[PDB]
Amino acid sequence: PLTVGFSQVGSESGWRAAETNVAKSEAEKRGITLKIADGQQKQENQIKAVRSFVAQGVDAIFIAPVVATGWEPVLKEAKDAEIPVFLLDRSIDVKDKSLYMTTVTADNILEGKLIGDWLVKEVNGKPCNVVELQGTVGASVAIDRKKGFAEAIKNAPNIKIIRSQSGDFTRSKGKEVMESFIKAENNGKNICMVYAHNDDMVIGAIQAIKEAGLKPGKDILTGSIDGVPDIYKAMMDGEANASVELTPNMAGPAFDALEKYKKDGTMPEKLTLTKSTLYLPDTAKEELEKKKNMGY
Ligand SMILES: OC[C@@H](O)[C@@H]1O[C@@H](O)C(O)[C@H]1O
Repeated sequence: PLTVGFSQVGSESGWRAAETNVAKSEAEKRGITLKIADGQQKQENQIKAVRSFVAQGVDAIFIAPVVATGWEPVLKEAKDAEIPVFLLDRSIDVKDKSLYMTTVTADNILEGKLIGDWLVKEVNGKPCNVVELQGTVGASVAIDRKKGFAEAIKNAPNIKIIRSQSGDFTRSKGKEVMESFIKAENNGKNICMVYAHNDDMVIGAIQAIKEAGLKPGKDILTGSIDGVPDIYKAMMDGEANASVELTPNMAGPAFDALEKYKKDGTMPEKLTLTKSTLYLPDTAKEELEKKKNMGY
């Protein structure tokens, strides 16, 4: 029997809730005992959880690292204990890449690029002021999604990012920050598009846009990432424009790699990429139907 300790970031978004659900169902069908620690969005809580898993002598540790920095000490402890570590859905910045087995993740630069490329085509040379709702400060995915979008719009100077602040990857903070952007930009009239690093923040933004008396999806376009059910519902109501799907099944490939490793010492590739796909309202109904069956 295998026991895996998973240090989870928390439950800040519908996507992460689905990731947790899928981690559980994946573990269950594989006969793996999965212990999930909830970090409540704090790195030090995650480090404490990892230390507990090491002390307990679990067979493997999964970590969704809330931010990219500060993991060397605890990863050295896990390595000294000979407990393999698998990173899910965010990445870390360490010199010693042998401190973990693999990172299962999307290409988050690509995710940002997909939204940026879409926007360039959508506005077709016309002026477009963008407001950006970033993810958690220091999260690899926020850094990368910012970069991908920025690079995609570079040759379209008609597009300008005029506001950018973290919305903590939550609906509530996304709404709060969007409200501040709207008030700072002529009741939202000087805003063409909101780019949110996740769907949840943009769903909060959609509320703020409506409450300001504007039409989300028309007066202010939306581009975001995850493909949570509620973004497709928003698309079907005409209130959201573009979203990049992110599989909630980050745990599956990690379990695959773990099982192979425990069976005969087969090491995984250092980067295990999941597939990213842009979805627009024309496929929203079909994608929404695929979702209650994807962990949501
Ligand atoms: O890999 C994705 C990731 O780490 C992000 O965390 C969640 O907040 C969320 O919705 C999201 O896209």
